[PDB]
Amino acid sequence: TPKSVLPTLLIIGIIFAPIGALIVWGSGKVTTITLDYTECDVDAPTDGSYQAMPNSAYQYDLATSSSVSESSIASPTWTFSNDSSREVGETARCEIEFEVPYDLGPGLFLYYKLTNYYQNHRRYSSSFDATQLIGDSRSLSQINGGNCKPITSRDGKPYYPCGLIANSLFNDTFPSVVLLNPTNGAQNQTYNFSESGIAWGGIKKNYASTLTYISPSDVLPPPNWALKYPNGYVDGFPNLREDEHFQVWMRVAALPTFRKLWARNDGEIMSQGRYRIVANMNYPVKQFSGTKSIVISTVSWIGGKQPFLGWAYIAAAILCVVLAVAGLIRHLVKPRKLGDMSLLSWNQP
Amino acid sequence: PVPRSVFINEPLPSEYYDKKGKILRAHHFATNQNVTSKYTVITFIPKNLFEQFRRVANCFFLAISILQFFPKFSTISPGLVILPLIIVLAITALKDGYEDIKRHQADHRTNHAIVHVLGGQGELGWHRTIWEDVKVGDFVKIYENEQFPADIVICATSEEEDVAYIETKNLDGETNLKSRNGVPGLSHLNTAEACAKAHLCIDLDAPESNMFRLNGAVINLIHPITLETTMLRGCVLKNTAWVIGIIVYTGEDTKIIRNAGATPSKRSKVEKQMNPQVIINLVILAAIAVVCAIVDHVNEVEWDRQQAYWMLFADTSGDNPNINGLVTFANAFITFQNIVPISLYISIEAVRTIQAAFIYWDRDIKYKKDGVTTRTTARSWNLSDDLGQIEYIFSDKTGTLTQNAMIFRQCSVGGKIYTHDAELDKDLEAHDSEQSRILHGFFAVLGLCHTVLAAETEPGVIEYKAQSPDEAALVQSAADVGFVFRGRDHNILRMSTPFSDVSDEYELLHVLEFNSARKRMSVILRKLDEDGRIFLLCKGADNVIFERLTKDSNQREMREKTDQDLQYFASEGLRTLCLAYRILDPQVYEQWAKEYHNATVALQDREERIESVSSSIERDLILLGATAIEDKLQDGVPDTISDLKRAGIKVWVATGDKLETAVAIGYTTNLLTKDTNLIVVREGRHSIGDQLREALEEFFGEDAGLRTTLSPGGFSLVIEGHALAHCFDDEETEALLLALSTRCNTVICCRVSPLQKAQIVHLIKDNLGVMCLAIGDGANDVSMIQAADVGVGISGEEGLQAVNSSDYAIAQFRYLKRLLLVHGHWSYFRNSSMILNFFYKNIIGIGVLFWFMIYCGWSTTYVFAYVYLLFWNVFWTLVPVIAIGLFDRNIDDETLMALPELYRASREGKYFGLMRFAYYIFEGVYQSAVIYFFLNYTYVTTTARGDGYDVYMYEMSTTQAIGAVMVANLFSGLNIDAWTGWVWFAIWFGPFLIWVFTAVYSVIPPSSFYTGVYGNDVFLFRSAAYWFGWPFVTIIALLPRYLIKTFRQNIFPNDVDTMRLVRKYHPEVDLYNHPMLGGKLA
Ligand SMILES: *[C@@H]1O[C@H](CO)[C@@H](O[C@@H]2O[C@H](CO)[C@@H](O[C@@H]3O[C@H](CO[C@H]4O[C@H](CO)[C@@H](O[C@H]5O[C@H](CO)[C@@H](O)[C@H](O)[C@@H]5O)[C@H](O)[C@@H]4O)[C@@H](O)[C@H](O[C@H]4O[C@H](CO)[C@@H](O)[C@H](O)[C@@H]4O)[C@@H]3O)[C@H](O)[C@H]2NC(C)=O)[C@H](O)[C@H]1NC(C)=O
Ligand SMILES: *[C@@H]1O[C@H](CO)[C@@H](O[C@@H]2O[C@H](CO)[C@@H](O)[C@H](O)[C@H]2NC(C)=O)[C@H](O)[C@H]1NC(C)=O
Ligand SMILES: *[C@@H]1O[C@H](CO)[C@@H](O[C@@H]2O[C@H](CO)[C@@H](O)[C@H](O)[C@H]2NC(C)=O)[C@H](O)[C@H]1NC(C)=O
Ligand SMILES: *[C@@H]1O[C@H](CO)[C@@H](O)[C@H](O)[C@H]1NC(C)=O
Ligand SMILES: [Mg+2]
Repeated sequence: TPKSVLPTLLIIGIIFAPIGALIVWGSGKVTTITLDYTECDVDAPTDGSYQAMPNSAYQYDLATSSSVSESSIASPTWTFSNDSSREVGETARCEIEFEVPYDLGPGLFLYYKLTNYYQNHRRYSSSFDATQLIGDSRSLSQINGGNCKPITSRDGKPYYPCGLIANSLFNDTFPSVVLLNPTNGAQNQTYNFSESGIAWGGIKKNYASTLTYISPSDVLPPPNWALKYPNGYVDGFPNLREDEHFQVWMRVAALPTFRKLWARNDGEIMSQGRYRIVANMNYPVKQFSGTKSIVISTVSWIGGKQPFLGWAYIAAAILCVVLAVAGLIRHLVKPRKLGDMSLLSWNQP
Repeated sequence: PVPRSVFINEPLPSEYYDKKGKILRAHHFATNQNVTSKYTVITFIPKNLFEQFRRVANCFFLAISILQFFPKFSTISPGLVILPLIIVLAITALKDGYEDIKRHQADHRTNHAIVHVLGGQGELGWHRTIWEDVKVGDFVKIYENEQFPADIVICATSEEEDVAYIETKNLDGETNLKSRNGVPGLSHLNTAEACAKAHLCIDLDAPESNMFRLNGAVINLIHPITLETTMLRGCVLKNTAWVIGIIVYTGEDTKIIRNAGATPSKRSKVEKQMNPQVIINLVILAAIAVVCAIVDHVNEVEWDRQQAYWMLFADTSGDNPNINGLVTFANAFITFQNIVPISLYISIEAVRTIQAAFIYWDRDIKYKKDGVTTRTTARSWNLSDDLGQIEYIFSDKTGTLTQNAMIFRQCSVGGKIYTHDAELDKDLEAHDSEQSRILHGFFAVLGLCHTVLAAETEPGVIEYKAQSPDEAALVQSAADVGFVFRGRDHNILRMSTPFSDVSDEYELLHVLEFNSARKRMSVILRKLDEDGRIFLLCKGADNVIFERLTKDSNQREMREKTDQDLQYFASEGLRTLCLAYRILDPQVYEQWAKEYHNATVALQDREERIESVSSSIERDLILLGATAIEDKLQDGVPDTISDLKRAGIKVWVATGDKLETAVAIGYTTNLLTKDTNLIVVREGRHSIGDQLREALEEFFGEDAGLRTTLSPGGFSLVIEGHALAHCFDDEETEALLLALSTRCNTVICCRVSPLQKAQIVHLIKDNLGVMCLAIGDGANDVSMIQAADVGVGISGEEGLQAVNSSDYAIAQFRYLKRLLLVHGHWSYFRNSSMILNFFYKNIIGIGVLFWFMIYCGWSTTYVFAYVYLLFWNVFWTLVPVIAIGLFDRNIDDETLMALPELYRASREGKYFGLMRFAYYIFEGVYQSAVIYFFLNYTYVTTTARGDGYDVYMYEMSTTQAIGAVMVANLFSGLNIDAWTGWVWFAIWFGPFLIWVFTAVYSVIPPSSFYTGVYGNDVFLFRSAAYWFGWPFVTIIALLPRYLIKTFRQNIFPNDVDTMRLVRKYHPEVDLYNHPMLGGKLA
């Protein structure tokens, strides 16, 4: 019946349009800066100077209210340093200098983005032992028979973090974001990122701090945790509960291209100027055509700067309006009567 | 196993020869009680498991669970994964056990018939054994009015000689008699004389097939044991007191069950159409599995050549990319397990059972009369949906279209018609005239020539209790019109002509009583008058009486007048029955009497002997008149037949009356209305096939399309018995008959035979392939109901075999009309919608998983948590499907009963085919794509929340799962047009359940039940993406369905949709008397 289909579509459109507008506005009130540092090993200058990054390396997603245009932002520069005189894990530093066009509001978050990384693969998603991580006394035979099928044990010494997820922990850190030109003196000011609160305070429960049924010498570190622990666990079992990066990593991403939080700031406002972030390149991704990235983004009510749902709502509202108007026009042109007893099989001639 | 040796010494034949194991004798389980049940209590588990796992789908589920058992394919504890399969198996086992318990209780009530097998050695005692007689090594002196447990070679009898009578009713209809045993005789005394003596060696001919021939032998210390010596089975007359003889051959399951009792099983057309859809779903699952295996192997080879992080440590024998491809195949089978129907079969069976229960409890098809209240029982707990697809109905007139209680209407005596029969016979009976003498003879032959038993406990009333309705009607009418049958208490019977209580003498009742092409029922009687003359009385069918007459004197004019009177009677819709008169001289009478007496016991044939004796004694019959009894059509039969005609349902009638008297019973049953040409084929000096072809050419040969097969407002067809026999004899005649029967809507076949009726139903069902229905009460009806798609029985007065051997047991024909129309239409609609929506929801789940599998390297990883995937066919979405199966209606039953023309959609099968299946599959694919892609691109972001926490797989997975559940449930609701409470509960209890499960399951601490999703109560309910994505995906998924449904209702409506709109918007319309509706009677 037209009386039940035209008003319904009209109401649906009238409801969809404001929701889509609100979502689009909320997404617009978000800033996002993306910096690619994967190819910093071969292209960056290895002397001490700087070179402007390639155009297809950095992406700026400014807010709608910002008057600064995208093409008005100076191209970021980078440098590469590989000196084998520092601690393990900080030997290949990639320093990226980027410019923030407008003051980013409070609640600024830092993410690292990985591309072509299939955490969702079947061999990877289920490759973890929940009961070993929770710290319950699980026997060696159960570890061999657990979900940690590819990386279980060797020479009778089971791994504490087993499976493929724990073995591939992201060991790339960014322990500085410094403002190179502030206003109140202090020629360089560090924008303090806090590595606490990265993960929700409910993931730490399903990881135990110290295991009690095995001495801290019969457990071997995972194969890829060899540079961090060269001579096994000598300081005791790693405190997987107390570190947030492991908890964040051990949450299977939905898509190959995923972003995981790495340090956050809540009560500080990022000023306007050129910064310099140091990336300790230790995690190779070039082998499987992967690209790492550094994402600095602000937060709105919806979340990140993804205005897809809002524009989908707007498109649905437009389609509903078009269909409702067409139906109303058809009703006003040829108003077919209700209960028409002329199209019946025994009524039609 | 032709020979068997019996009776060495004493009963309980412990030893004959050899030891055991080869002859199957002496309680070697060669016989046992008839087993109509399925299995034993001990062996219930194996047979039940085999029957359940022969459904392909169940074996697939068991294979999936067993694969899950191994650590290579394991995800969670085996209990959770095995729970749905265990529940399905338990429900199916309980259902089949309930059906088997019903059958076993029926069999137990049938069995346990008291049997008096005596002789055991205190020395004598016990006896009165159970129906399961002791092997073939004992004897029984079975008393009067007791059923035979098995065949027997009865030696002696309580009454004079060893003569016995058994009245084979479950194997025939005629009376029965014996011809003594022979040499054993007096030497074979009963009552422990058989135990004290020890002789005879029983010999057998063929245990396999012995019907009308059970020859044998015995040798004591050679005798011709014959059928007339051997009682067969299940026959009890016992005109004597008791008969004693040894049990041989069958114990319980060798003779009569061999003769008959082959009951097939039936399945609905909807199930046979559903099987290809299950095959298609399995093929889709296999194709998905193989494509995933190939792509995953390619990607794993690529990712292991260049060491990735998810392909590390693949250099083993159970982790290399090739065995990884095989494991991907297996895990693709284990991941999309919802595509193969798991709970579809149990749900469909439950819905069909509840539909049968609705058919039972209906108060419009319940018959109340004389205290008893027959209910329309659904003997088959399936086939409830084939009633709505009936395209042909075959019926037998007597007992189904008639009340089987006929009342005398017109009686012809010589030359004057008469129209509780009182008429002018009182005013004409005035003595001293030839007409008066003929009237006296007519009434005498009507009141004596029978087998009726009269009750004199009420003087003046004298109620009569006959066996066949015709005899009761004739005798009561004769009593009411004068001559009253006083009774037959002794060998001498008495008559109550309105002058005195004169009495005749009973000598030789020719009790032939119809059947075996011998429909005469004569009886020799002698009046006690001082002359004491011997005269013969006879009544029977018109043909036999007319052919048995004389051809001299004025008898020729008498015969021609009687024939004209018979034709006039038949024209009015009456059943003809003539009467005769014969005078016997004493000498020939006594000679024939002694011949008959010595031919009664012959030990050889005696059937053709008795028939020839009967044919010889009848030589000078004199016609007396022609009775005419009208069969009362049941109340509502004409309206029922008219309504069935206004549904496209062809209504055949295989009546047992003459052609003229059964032309729609004078056009009164609405089978043959006005303005409809009728085709008559009678084989009068012409070829049946040639006549049929000529009639087809004359009436439809002008059609050009009809000539290809050969290489007035309606049409009918009449073919009585011989056209049918010759058509089924040949092939081209059968094809022409099938064509001419297809191009008509009322075929009336008169004077048919059981085999002919069964062959009619077989011809239509096989050659045409359309759904068929058969209804009747007699044994011929049980045959035609066994050989039919759907069988219906009527609890008439002719017996109860038809009700037992039928799918449905109605009590009236109007009940058939109501049942067919409303119940079949609703059942077909409900079952079609239910199956389609079940496939739709399964496809929704599988499609969301597949669209995720696009973005995972085709590694066959479930995006959802396994809890949501494991509870899809149960908990989440089964209640809407059950509600559609049970409570769904397309239009109120009043409209269906008022306008039968709406039956086109169900009759033509417009509700369930393959195009609808394809449409529902495509709709599921589209909606799953919308849900998955929209929510995925919504969650392609940094946080999707105000707290900055990352978006991981399970947040988006749970949002998509909730959206899919909402979409499936609201789709099922949108496909419901009978919203009354229960559907509301189902549609808003499914998604309510999943919402509660997500709210509570995500607060369980990791201390127990790891649950893998701890935090979704904070990551989804607090996120604007979830709250603005699930309604968006629901609306967008349901919008095309809503628009298509509205446009199909408005732009291109159906008859049912138009009538629904008319009823809803115009309640003040008289459907029965409206010019553009049933008032037009169209
Ligand atoms: C940040 O993280 C990254 C990755 O998350 C770290 O990079 C990894 O660091 C590991 C530790 O040093 C490396 O593992 C070692 O690799 C060497 C040599 O590599 C090759 O060795 C073999 C060829 O000779 C062969 O090894 C197998 O590799 C696969 C499993 O590892 C198998 O499927 C395959 O079939 C081979 O059989 C490969 O070709 C390797 O490419 C090995 O010799 C080392 O073995 C030693 O240690 C293991 C520990 O369990 C022990 O059993 C052995 O007996 C032996 O003593 C070891 O495997 C890894 O290669 C490397 N990966 C990448 C991509 O760089 C990075 O170091 C880290 N950085 C920081 C600062 O934290
Ligand atoms: C920093 O320098 C060190 C040593 O110069 C590099 O380590 C070598 O990297 C090459 C890469 O092909 C390997 O083949 C060698 O086995 C590594 N070790 C040695 C001792 O040569 C390291 O890769 C450099 N960091 C980069 C390029 O990011
Ligand atoms: C990051 O933290 C440092 C130290 O906690 C802050 O540096 C201080 O800045 C104030 C304001 O200019 C000075 O008065 C202090 O003397 C500084 N202390 C030190 C130790 O340098 C810095 O301002 C913080 N950055 C931001 C963006 O808030
Ligand atoms: C920051 O400035 C101080 C002194 O101005 C200098 O010693 C230090 O190296 C600087 N750090 C940088 C440039 O990262
Ligand atoms: Mg009948």
